[PDB]
This record gives sequence, C-alpha cells and structure tokens, in this order.
Amino acid sequence: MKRKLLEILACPLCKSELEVEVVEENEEEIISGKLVCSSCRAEFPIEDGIPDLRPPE
Amino acid sequence: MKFLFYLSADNLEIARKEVLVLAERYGWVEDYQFEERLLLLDYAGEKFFERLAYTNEVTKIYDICSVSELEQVFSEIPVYDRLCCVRVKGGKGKTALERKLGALLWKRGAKVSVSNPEIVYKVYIQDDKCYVGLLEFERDTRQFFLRRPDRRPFLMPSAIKPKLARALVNLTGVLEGETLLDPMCGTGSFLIEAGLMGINPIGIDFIEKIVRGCRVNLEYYGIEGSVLLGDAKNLPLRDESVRGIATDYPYLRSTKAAGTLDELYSKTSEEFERVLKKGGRAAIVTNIDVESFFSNFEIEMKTEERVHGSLTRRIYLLRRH
Ligand SMILES: Nc1ncnc2c1ncn2[C@@H]1O[C@H](C[C@@H](N)CC[C@H](N)C(=O)O)[C@@H](O)[C@H]1O
Ligand SMILES: [Zn+2]
Repeated sequence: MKRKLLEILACPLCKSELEVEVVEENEEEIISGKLVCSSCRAEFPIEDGIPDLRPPE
Repeated sequence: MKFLFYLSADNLEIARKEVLVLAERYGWVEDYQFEERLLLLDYAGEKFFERLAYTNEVTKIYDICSVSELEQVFSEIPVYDRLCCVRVKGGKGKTALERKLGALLWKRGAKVSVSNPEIVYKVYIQDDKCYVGLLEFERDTRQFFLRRPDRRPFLMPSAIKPKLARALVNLTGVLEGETLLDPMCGTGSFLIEAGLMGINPIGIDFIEKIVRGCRVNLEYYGIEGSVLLGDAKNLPLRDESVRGIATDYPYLRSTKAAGTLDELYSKTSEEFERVLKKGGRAAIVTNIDVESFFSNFEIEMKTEERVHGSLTRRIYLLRRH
C-alpha cells in the first residue's frame, strides 16, 4: 500500500482521516500495519501491502 | 482547424461522445458535425488521438468538394519532398482513383511511393461529398487484441474488452496524472487502460483473492496503480478526491432476482456523487435501467449493446452537477 494513497484515503464508515501504524515497510510502500480512524477509531488491517477497508458487516 | 474522425461501426454514440469529451478536455471546439461513420470537428489545442479506442483514423482536412472538383483540389493541395501516397475510402474504382490522383501530385513534383510513404493523402467519399486531407493518425488494431482479457495472468470470465474499457475511461475525460477509480475492478480491465494512458488508477474489490489477482495483472502490464479491499457501497475515500469513475456493475442473472441490486445502485450513486470532483464523470455498465438511482446526476449519454441475446448492456455517462 503506497504512502501517497493516505492523501485521498478516508474511513469507509464516517469518511474521516486515517492514521497508519506501520509494522513492516519498504522504500515505495507499506507492507504490514493498521489503519485507525481519527473519529470512529475503527481499525483496518494491512497484510501483504493490502488494506482491508471493507465495512465490519 | 478541421479534422475528420473515421469512426468504428461498433457504437457510433460512444465513438462520437469519446472524441467530443477528449476534445473539450484537451482544447476548444468551434463546431462539429456527424455523417454516419464521419465526425467533423473544427478544433484548436492539444492532440489526443493516440488515446482513442472507437476512432480508426484521424485526418487533417484541406478541402471538402464534389467528385468533379477532385482533380482541381489535387492541383492546389500542398506538395512535400517526403514520400507520399493517396488512399481513397468510399465508392468504387478506388485503386484507379488513387493512381489518377497520385499522377496529379507527381505533375507538381511529388514523390509517390505505395510501399514506404511518410505522408498519406486521404480522400473520403460519401454521397458525392469528398473530404480531402492528410492522415494525422491511424489506430493500431493489433494493440487491443494483444491485451485480450484471456491473455492476462489472472483470468475471470465476462471481463470488459480493452476497446470498450478504454472508451469508457476516455468518456470520463480524465487526463494524465489525474485519478480514475474503478470501485468493482475485478481483473482490472479499466485500471489497465487508464494506467496505459498515464492516468493514476485506483481499483476497489470486496473479494481478497480478486484484489490479489488484479494487482498481479497491473504488474504484468507494468502499471503503477493502487488496488484496495473495500466495498463500492462505502468508499474508503475523501470527498471530491477522484476525477473519473469507470466501472462494470454486477449483472442480474435472473428476472427472479429483481430488486437485489437496488441497495448497490442507491449506495454507489450517493458514494460516486460524494467522491467525484465538481463536474466529474462516471462511465458505468449495467444490464438493467438505473435512471431512477442516478437522478442526482446529469445523464450525458445512454446507449445499449446486446451481447448474447439474453444479455443487453446499458452504458451510461453520468456527470456530477
Ligand atoms: N459491492 C462491491 N464492492 C466491491 N467490489 C464488488 C462489489 N460487488 C461486486 N464486486 C466485484 O466486482 C467484480 C465483478 C463486477 N465488475 C461485474 C462483472 C460482470 N458485469 C458480472 O455481472 O459479474 C468482482 O470481482 C466482484 O468481487
Ligand atoms: Zn471512522
């Protein structure tokens, strides 16, 4: 998951700004980590450079 | 400046709108006229012809005349020192006419070569009207065939073909460095076409195996884009963050499942309007009439394409207003 993507990425629920909690990174993308909302405080995982931003339905 | 666009017969509505959308984004249109597979544009600005999917040829027009005035225009039209040839489209005795017109050019010092010409003189004959000019662009038909969906490393049936996928990205009017979103991206047909034209592609899909395979398809074509796991009903994106949306919706397989896509159409309609920039466009493919879900949008184009006899595709161009 590219870092420049955080500039247009928002929470799928409340559409608020997301924060990245990097576990594993690369020169061009984020490999492992979490995505946390600044309003909902909803969590979204990043595995093999893929963020799972699907609603918790 | 006058340009003739010789359009593909596939869908003239898409073919015409594709030219007009890119022309309004790249430059300024004084006027235009349609005549079957011919589109005449009085245009100034940047050339966008290499992007076109439903245009076969682009010619810069020198003159418009009748068949009897043809020899006189070939006595006036500028001559060059590079190798040239004449190519006639329309009517009968085409090869004889090309040889005759080539001889008129030679009379004024032209170097005619059929094998290796650098310059191509174009004559389009339609209902005793001759459009004379110089070939500006000719689309390489082999390029879409070489990108056939069955040739990608991650294959899924019912993928949108490269030609239609490129036309739809173009209909959004998205430019190089701008963002095109496909929120139900599948194997990445729309993402591939956008990336090949220099647009920044963003794909979304709700099945993990599919987003992984899509990412491999982008790698395969050498495209720089982002593929995320998400739902098109709840876009994980900021307001006014994307310039264009191009997507193929799930199709109804049975009339017994009528109303099951109502929520998907309602949620995406609101989500697309939120996420699109002002005056932004969504080019969408459905197999049902969705006018009622997109009343919040201006419908710039609606066309139909019967594919199987069981399947009739509806193609819309929606504009945020
Ligand atoms: N709500 C949704 N959000 C994200 N991806 C979706 C959603 N619904 C379907 N998809 C994906 O969309 C892809 C298929 C669609 N583009 C439609 C293809 C074709 N018209 C059909 O009827 O199957 C698949 O890869 C699905 O996983
Ligand atoms: Zn949130």
